Amino acid sequence: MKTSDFVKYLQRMIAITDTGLTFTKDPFDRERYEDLRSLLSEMLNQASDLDSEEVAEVLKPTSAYATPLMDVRAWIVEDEKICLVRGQGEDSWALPGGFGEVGYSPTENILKEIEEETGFKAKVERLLAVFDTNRFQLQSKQYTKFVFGCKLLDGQFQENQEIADLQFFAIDQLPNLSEKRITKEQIELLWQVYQGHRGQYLD
Amino acid sequence: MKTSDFVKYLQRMIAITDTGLTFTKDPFDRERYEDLRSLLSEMLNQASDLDSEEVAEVLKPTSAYATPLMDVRAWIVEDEKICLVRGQGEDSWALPGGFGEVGYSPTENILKEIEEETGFKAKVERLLAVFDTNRFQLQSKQYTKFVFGCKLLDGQFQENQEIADLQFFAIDQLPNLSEKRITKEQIELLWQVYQGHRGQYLD
Repeated sequence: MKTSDFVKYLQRMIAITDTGLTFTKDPFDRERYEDLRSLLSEMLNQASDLDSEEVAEVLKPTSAYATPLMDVRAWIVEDEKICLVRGQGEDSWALPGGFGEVGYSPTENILKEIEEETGFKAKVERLLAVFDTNRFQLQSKQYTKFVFGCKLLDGQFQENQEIADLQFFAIDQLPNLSEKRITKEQIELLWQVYQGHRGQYLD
Repeated sequence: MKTSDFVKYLQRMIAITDTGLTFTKDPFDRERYEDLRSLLSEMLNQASDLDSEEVAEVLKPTSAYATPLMDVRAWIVEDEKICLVRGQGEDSWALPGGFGEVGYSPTENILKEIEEETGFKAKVERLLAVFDTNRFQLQSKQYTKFVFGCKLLDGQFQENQEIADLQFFAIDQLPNLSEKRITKEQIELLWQVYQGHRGQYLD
């Protein structure tokens, strides 16, 4: 593909993205258009010919099948209490995290989720568990739920469009849990792994 | 622009656009994402030598939720040699495994694939690594590649419709690898984790 054809596609996509940035009324759509606009701008700066044979060989294999969905969670313990967050408009609590996003590794995914939800930079210590939601919180979609032990670094919690509150809870004083995201049984297993009283948990 | 960066940009923009289609509640935002997906499809056609079937395979929506996909692999060592399999119609070798199927847990998935491919029942001993395919073997889809250390139990290898051959190889006498499934660098890393020279590998 020639540079001029690449520029054509990029400019057409930028037009649509800019329209989204002007007209959308939804903050989560706005975030997506901001992400797209940033990527497209970088791409335009880098516009060049592309080796279409090389592109095809990097893309292969092209066939893909549905798998369980990636979910990432952070296990953060301070003063023997666990960090839980409560979503906007929700009355239940869960470990920070959410869907794994394409374009980020497993550890980068949890760090991205921690920063966006909690307002803190963080470090990943270890993977504590890989849970199957079919075992612990059966739902219409199946997830592979990675739970990483993490430490918070610099930052500050700020209520935002995703998260209404962030608090630390003793395991014998847990609040109402969002079961589809984390259960008391999972928290108890995680505490055992965290304290080195059993090995990494795998479903 | 580098080929690898083009593929990562495309992969990411497909994921964002698909997330917009699933989550937006406004018909004009829906149309914007649809128009973006049409442009991504046109750009991919022009940027790559993929045939029409292959292009459709890349663009076929795999899921309503765009996340990295599951791939599972088995690390089986006997007499200090590593089990590799060669698929029917293929000249190269990989660790047993494949994509994670919905309806099975991560360990159940690897045990199922070990039995189907190698003819053996097995035990999962530990998780050795979770690799990001975007790092080690970039391809159209991003996978979280779980590599489980496993021990074979009862059974027998028989050539079947999926697998042409199964052999054990010394760490320093590896055959030609199916790199989109496993690389020499990954095998070397895995050997170090397996031998306890370093901890679990996580991207």
